[PDB]
Amino acid sequence: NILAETQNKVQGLQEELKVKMVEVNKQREETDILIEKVGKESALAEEE
Amino acid sequence: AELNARVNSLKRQLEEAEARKMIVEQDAARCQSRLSAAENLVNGLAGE
Amino acid sequence: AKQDLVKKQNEYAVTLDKLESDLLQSLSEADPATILDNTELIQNLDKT
Amino acid sequence: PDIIEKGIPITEGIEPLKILTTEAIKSKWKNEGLPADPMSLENAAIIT
Repeated sequence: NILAETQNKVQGLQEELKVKMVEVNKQREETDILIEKVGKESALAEEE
Repeated sequence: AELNARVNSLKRQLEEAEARKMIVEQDAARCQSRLSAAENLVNGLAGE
Repeated sequence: AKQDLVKKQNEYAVTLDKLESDLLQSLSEADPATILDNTELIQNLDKT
Repeated sequence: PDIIEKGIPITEGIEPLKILTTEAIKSKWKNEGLPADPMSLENAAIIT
């Protein structure tokens, strides 16, 4: 009865932690691609 | 002089975008380490 | 071998009975914010 | 046999040796000059 309660608290703190981690990865991956695109544009402008 | 100033501003924005990424990456690595530690505790308390 | 096994079977039963009680007091006493990254609870689940 | 017919929920394979006294206490009696023959263990489980 104690395990079941603590396990339910943990699982929730697991799931919310995993959802945040996934959201942060996706946001990271997007900001990489945009930074790389801006980096190419900046290199072309530097050549000009 | 205008082009040089634009190039410098873009280079600064990239270095900022790279630094922000590295913080988002290390925050993600911590959030994944917590997610794994939670998955360990799920497997821990579920098994029990 | 049989008489060494019987002492070990009795020995291990006492150590598991001790570890069982040290999960019940440890989970209940520790807070849900401490439980996630607590060192003692990760160790007990590995040993059990 | 008559207990299996009456459907009294006996544990399958029990004999008086195991069901009255433990394996630890049989090993204690081996040290006090009780021979390992059924009749002496049986007799010893009875006096207890």
